[PDB]
Amino acid sequence: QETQGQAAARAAAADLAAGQDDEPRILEAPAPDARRVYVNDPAHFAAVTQQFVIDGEAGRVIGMIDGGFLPNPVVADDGSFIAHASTVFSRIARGERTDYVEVFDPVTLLPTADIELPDAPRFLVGTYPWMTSLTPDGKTLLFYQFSPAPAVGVVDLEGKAFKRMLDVPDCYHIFPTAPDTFFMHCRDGSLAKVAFGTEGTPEITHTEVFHPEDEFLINHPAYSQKAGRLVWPTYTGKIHQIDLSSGDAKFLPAVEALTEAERADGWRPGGWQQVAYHRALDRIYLLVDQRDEWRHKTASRFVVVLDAKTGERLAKFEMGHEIDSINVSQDEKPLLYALSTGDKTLYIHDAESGEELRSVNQLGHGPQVITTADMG
Amino acid sequence: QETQGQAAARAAAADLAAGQDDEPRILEAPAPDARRVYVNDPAHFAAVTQQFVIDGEAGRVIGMIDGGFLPNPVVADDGSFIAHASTVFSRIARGERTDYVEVFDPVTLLPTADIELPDAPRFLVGTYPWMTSLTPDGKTLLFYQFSPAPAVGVVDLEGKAFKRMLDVPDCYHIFPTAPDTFFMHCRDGSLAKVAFGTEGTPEITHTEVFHPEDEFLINHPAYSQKAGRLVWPTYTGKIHQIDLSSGDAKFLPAVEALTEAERADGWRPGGWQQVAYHRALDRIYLLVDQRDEWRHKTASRFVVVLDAKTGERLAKFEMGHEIDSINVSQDEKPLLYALSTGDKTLYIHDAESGEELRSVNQLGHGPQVITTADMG
Amino acid sequence: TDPRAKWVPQDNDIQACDYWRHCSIDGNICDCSGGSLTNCPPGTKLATASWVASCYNPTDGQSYLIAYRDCCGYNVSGRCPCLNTEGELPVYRPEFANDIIWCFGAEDDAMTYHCTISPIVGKAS
Amino acid sequence: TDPRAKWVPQDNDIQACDYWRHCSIDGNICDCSGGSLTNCPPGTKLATASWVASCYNPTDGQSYLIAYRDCCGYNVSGRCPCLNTEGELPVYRPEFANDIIWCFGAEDDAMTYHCTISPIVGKAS
Amino acid sequence: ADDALAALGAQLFVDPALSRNATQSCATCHDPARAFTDPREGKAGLAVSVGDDGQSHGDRNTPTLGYAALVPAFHRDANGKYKGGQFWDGRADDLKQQAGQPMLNPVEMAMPDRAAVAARLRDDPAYRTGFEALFGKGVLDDPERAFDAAAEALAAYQATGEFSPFDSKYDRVMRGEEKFTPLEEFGYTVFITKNCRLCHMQRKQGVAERETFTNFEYHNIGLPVNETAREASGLGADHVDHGLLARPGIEDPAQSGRFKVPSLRNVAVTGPYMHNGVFTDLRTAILFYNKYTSRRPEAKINPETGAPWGEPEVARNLSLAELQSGLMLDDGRVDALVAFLETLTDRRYEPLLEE
Amino acid sequence: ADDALAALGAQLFVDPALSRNATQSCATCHDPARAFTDPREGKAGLAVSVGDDGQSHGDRNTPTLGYAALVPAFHRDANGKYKGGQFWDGRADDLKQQAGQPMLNPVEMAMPDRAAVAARLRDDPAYRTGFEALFGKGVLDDPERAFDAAAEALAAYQATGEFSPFDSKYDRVMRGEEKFTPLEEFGYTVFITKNCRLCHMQRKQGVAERETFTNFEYHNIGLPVNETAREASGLGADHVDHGLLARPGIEDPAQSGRFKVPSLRNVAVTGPYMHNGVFTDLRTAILFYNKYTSRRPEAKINPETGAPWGEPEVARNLSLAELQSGLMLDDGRVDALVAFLETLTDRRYEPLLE
Ligand code: HEC
Ligand code: HEC
Ligand code: HEC
Ligand code: HEC
Ligand SMILES: [Ca+2]
Ligand SMILES: [Ca+2]
Ligand code: NA
Ligand code: NA
Ligand code: NA
Ligand code: NA
Repeated sequence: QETQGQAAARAAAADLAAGQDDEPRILEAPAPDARRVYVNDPAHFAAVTQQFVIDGEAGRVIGMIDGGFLPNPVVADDGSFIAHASTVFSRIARGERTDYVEVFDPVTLLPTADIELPDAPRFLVGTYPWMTSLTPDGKTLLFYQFSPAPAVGVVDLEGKAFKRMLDVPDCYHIFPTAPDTFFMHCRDGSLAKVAFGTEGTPEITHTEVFHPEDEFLINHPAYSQKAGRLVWPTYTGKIHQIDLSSGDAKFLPAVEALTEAERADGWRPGGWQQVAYHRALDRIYLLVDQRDEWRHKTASRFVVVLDAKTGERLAKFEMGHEIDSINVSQDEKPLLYALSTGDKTLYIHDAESGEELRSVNQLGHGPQVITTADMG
Repeated sequence: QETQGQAAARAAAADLAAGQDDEPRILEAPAPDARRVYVNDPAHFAAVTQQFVIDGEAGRVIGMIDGGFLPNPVVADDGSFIAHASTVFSRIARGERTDYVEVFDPVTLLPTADIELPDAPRFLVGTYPWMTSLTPDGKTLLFYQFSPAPAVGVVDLEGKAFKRMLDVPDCYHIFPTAPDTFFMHCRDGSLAKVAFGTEGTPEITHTEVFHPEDEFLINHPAYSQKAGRLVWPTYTGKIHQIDLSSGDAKFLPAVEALTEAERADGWRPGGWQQVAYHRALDRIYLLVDQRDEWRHKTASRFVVVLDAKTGERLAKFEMGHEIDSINVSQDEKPLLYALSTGDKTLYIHDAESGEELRSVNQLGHGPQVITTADMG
Repeated sequence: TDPRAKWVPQDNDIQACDYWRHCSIDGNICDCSGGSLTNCPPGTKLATASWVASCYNPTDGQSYLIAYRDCCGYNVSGRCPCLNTEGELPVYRPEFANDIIWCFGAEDDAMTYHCTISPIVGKAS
Repeated sequence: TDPRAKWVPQDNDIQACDYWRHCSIDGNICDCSGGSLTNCPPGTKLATASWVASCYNPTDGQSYLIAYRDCCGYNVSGRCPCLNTEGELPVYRPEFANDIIWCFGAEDDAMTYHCTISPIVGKAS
Repeated sequence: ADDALAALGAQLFVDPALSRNATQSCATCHDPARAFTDPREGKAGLAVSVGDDGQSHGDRNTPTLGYAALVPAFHRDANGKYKGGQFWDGRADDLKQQAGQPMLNPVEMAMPDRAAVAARLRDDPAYRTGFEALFGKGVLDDPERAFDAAAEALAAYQATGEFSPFDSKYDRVMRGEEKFTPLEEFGYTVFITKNCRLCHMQRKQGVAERETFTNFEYHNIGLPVNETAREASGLGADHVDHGLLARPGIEDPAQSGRFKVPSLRNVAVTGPYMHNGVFTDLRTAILFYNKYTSRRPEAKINPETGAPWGEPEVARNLSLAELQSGLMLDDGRVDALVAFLETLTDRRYEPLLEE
Repeated sequence: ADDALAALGAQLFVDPALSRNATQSCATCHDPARAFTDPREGKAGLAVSVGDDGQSHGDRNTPTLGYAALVPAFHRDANGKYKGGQFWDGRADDLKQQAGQPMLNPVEMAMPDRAAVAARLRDDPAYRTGFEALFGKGVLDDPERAFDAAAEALAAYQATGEFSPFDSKYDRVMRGEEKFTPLEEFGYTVFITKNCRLCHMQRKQGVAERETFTNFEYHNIGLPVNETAREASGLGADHVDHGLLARPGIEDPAQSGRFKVPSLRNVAVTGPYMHNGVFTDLRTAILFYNKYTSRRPEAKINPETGAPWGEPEVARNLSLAELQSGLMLDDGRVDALVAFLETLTDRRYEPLLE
């Protein structure tokens, strides 16, 4: 209840009283831990953007990373590094385009790699976490390409070198399940498993179709790589879950995030990152509110929490803010993070009682994307 | 009464009703005229910034130009081109620095020149319009350097090449008076006249010291190249007028913008571009409010207008908003432009009676600098 | 104004987020940075790629197909920002998907997003 | 919070713009982007140039020289922005001028402005 | 008279007496049963038609007359684009100007001159009756008058509903009488979102009253020579079909290799495709477009030959702005485009669609 | 008691008996009338001192003893920066360990051994009394105890208020007793804003109680050899002065060429400057730092010679991060710096200033 700034004013004043000298210098961020959280600000399509590194336990900005045009952040689950795929131009937003990947040390935040991507191959789109992804060993970054056609670009972070583009079918998003394998979601309603070497036609296998042409699967599914759990809401709060843990798709029973009464009274999911998944609790969190069927990208004020196994509602939190994106820490007694684009604030909640504990404001221009590491 | 966006829906409905086809295309901005106004947004030191081109008669954005870090804009008085000196970095705000000048066609807004400035020689500072200046023939751009010392870069727009740096003494700002001559203001409180040929040292001559070591001259004097009038306010609203029209500095009678009683009740100028000068009317506009002596950069709610020769006050406007910058168009019945950094909105007033006619909002993050061309 | 209410088109102001042809716009209206309803601002580059929505025109009771187009090569305008999603489908139905930067085809390989125009291309409900 | 009122320094919160040491800060407070009062955030470069101001400390009634220093090589942080100008002079008195991006001496030639730290280096006198 | 004129033209249209050896009428090459195209096989397959002498082949594919009456007369618009006209190179101003040309063209109907055409018209009492009723007495005795009158009647005939009935599934779907199948609907959605619409739609924007799927402009899409057709025409291995630049009066070398954008109505049934009939299958004509967008090696290969498409006949003034869209058509989209183009088939030709 | 010890060192300090030929005392080279430096002209002018033999010149400029008592004992700090000790290369831990070394140095006072020092000490009845009162009976009969006691006396004398009086104009101004002139305050402003404060201030932040205008650190600022001082020293044209590295037990090649940041107190009256006295004028010392910042031809040239400064004696470990500040000192600021530095002169040496 003593704030950050207040405690800090008390300590500087004590040092001044004591004749305490110290050397002005560049701080190191605290060690990455389960309660660090990163918030990416695509800034409503601005040519340059920011990420904030936050200690969610303190509610304190501990660092920042600059990026260019709609970069894709990724965070190694073990905390050893962070990276992004970014795009810059020789004259702000015009002239020659350079796409690249940087890797950063998670405490000094310095770039430890800057890997040029040839032929400007990134997909420029409102930020979707699973359009750029790390493999589980942290060795490879996979990024999606839409033009001329769907493709996936393979970047070696270990050897700090772009490898190749892989041709894919009419499919979207990249869920890595192994050093050489990832899943995508296809137009025809199946998933495609993509297995890749250094060379050859990658082996591409479709799963069974798992949804009709008129159920709409949202751009922001939750994927837990350590659980292999892909949690995929539709526009109605119907939740698809696919178990990728065997390395093949197993389709789990669908659950309904909302009741039939709530659906009849206009409750639907909506926002940007609408869904979160806590691996250790096996719980799903969904951003929902009463809304017309085509206001699916608007903020929502409520989170439903349900047991992933049974679909049983565990809670419904009234968030008390216009929340676009949520995510949770992966530790015991997780934090529930609730990011307001309109407010440029990350609100930090006890994921158990839903109570707001603290918040971090002034996060850029239109912050949209929350990332945590799953370290346990 | 009918807004632009209303008139436009009606014209579009009528086109639809009539079956009128029209090719989607890149619009040309209307011809530059006296009522065109440019608003530069340094964006509170963001690495990338924007300049808005506005038809101040319609209160319409007619185009935009992008710029890098703290760019310096210039606008040819005859309306034949615009330019800026700007700065980019290879990875947003980090990596190799490139300083450069672009010249732009002022109806297509296309870059007509991109002239690299060797060894990153630009002064990076909160935007001061006369830190970068066109010679009157429009063939030469001169920009200030601070590090390692005061110096002035000569840029040939016609050859489209950087020429050389000139050594100057301890002086600031650049007020060009001729193809090969500019004045600057020195630490000792003199003006220095700088004359350069192709070769050698420039020929540098100082005037008398014209202000005491403790009367402080603002960073944003108004200079009118066509009248050779340098209007230089001090922190108290005292106003120095230097006549450069002979090739040489005649010092005009100094004049006071606020009354004795007004500087007792704490009336002071404050803002960014605190002062504007209308050339054919020979008339000075000053942003002022009641403020502490060290709140000299804060917005003001009031504009006083005085005669450059007599210094009699002609008007005092209650602006109705927090104004940081002012400027005027240079035609008859001039518009008085009032830029609020805080509202990001240019308010466009009748310079005559002071009433707000119309405004142009959403002008970036922290717009600060108004530029107009003196065409008649 | 209630972000969650059903969208209500009007045909009286193109600078407004509820203008009928912006029913699936994402970004900024070009009219507000010196384009017009169907033309790009000076110095930007008109994409040839398009996204479509079926938008109800409350002037004539008809729904029209709006093939949106981006004006590219400039940082985002920041004026008249709007996001509507009438009929908007997820990315894997890209013809109706509007988070994508549809700058393909733009002169000079321009790919940064500046603003979007809303020309009609035909009728159909 | 009246912007044209004389500045009222406090010694109880370093993140607020009325903090006593910030009397001539121009930009952003590094404590809000992962620095601290007298340290730079990770990834930035500390300049060796500085600005000085004499700043009044309401706690002991004493005046300290603050030699501000910029943390450079990052885009402006956008958090806790503050502009105060106590004793701040025009650019031709650059030792007291605060629109200048005082990033000289920063490692790697870093010249972009991210934020400013507020260390004491003496008593005014 | 509006009826009777069309009615006269209907008679002329099917009358092989307007050809030298009387073997050939308009209907011979423009056969009503095949959407007014030539079903006949020549030394180049269906790519080019054989004239009245039974041996001369032309150098362009015979186009449909369906919806040809919606084409504006030839003009240069304000943006300096040429538009409208008849023939693939626009060298005729309009239908009337075009109609007398097959008649005197030694590679087509081959009449020696107007006088000889008048003589044939005079030999038929029905023509003396029908021409004199519309054009006055002795019209057939004046070779200039008679030849102009036949062209006019033929043009009026091509402007009737029989030629442009607007009863395709597309039209029925646009009138709300039925719905597209999901594949057709996707196809229509691709057509309008991808670059096809930049050239194959009447208007840049707004709604066309009578859409015929062409903007009537001239574009070089970079098609190679049709070697077997070019051999049949005997124009020479060094010949260049300059498209619009061949129109007398056009001198601008920027017009070299541009041809009029064809209406896609009935496209499913008027193969082979393009101005030289170079592509046999509709899918192939769609796939040519991927040579400009796709980076896959298969995109630079004509699936009908397994060889590269070829160097363009005119490797300059290509419509690269439109063609290099940055987005290739994957197979599912080409499938949708084929289904949609098939909806453009007139009701009477639906049964042709099966094969 | 602490008082008598210092009175004992006051005696020894001006006693030529502690030199071999009895021609010199500490005060001969550390002249009290010259802020404890050497007024005497030699083969290299004032750059280096002549010892007791009347011939041998040193290779380093004799520094002031004023304020040396504020220097902490030599240590490596937690950042791995060496700080303090005595001599330009910190090879003495502190004043006590320094005091015996001139006595036994053949190019200085030239006593053969501790024994001969002790013999000289016993020859004086005033020392038998003074020393025996402080360290006990027989102290002078034991040459190890005698020498070490003389060292202690000297060190205690140097730690008196007389050596560090903090009565310069700058001390007065900090006490609010007087104001700087505009030039002096500008100079102070220039000194704290520009790179000087990075090395020539005790602390990095907060307020120093007894500022002596050094952080006690070791820096190679890339000075050239003093050609005539080097020839006079007889150390050979081959010789390289490795600064800190020459301290025994310093092994790290990174300290080569590094010297103890001198206190700037009395700078104005203690020319010539730098470890080797290469520059006669204080302005030249200030101007030398412009070699790393100005682009002007004039910056590359030593004004006292008209020829380039010359290459660094040790052209590695330069403190570039600090020295390459991006900003040069125009003539005006060099003027002000000079004026501010002149305010660092002790009261008693103000008349020297003319
Ligand atoms: C031997 C076959 C043949 C005969 C008989 C023939 N045509 Fe054609 N038709 C063509 C070919 C080939 C073209 C394309 C020629 C070109 O563009 O140079 C053509 C094109 C036309 C066009 C232009 C259509 C377009 O889209 O540009 C019209 C109109 C036309 N024919 C009508 C007629 C009429 C009326 C007659 C009878 C007087 C006729 N044709 C006789 C082969 C023939
Ligand atoms: C830049 C202009 C342009 C674009 C884009 C374009 N076309 Fe064409 N199209 C042409 C022209 C011109 C021709 C005639 C070319 C020739 O014969 O010389 C043509 C011919 C065709 C034909 C042959 C019709 C016939 O009667 O022989 C088909 C089928 C066709 N286009 C479909 C498409 C589809 C589907 C697309 C989108 C993938 C498309 N076009 C894009 C201009 C264009
Ligand atoms: C012959 C001239 C000469 C005499 C006599 C001499 N000194 Fe020195 N003094 C020097 C020189 C030269 C240096 C620097 C030598 C070096 O750095 O290696 C020096 C350095 C010092 C220092 C270190 C000061 C600093 O800031 O590093 C102290 C303390 C000192 N002398 C005290 C004494 C005492 C006590 C005596 C009498 C025992 C004495 N000196 C006799 C010339 C002399
Ligand atoms: C990198 C640390 C550093 C910086 C920055 C620095 N100095 Fe020094 N200064 C030294 C060292 C070390 C010496 C002694 C060097 C030597 O003799 O080898 C020295 C010596 C001096 C001397 C000679 C003192 C004497 O007793 O011989 C003067 C005068 C001086 N500096 C003034 C300045 C001024 C004024 C500035 C700012 C323009 C400055 N210095 C910047 C470290 C520094
Ligand atoms: Ca055909
Ligand atoms: Ca000296
Ligand atoms: Na062929
Ligand atoms: Na021609
Ligand atoms: Na010498
Ligand atoms: Na050593």
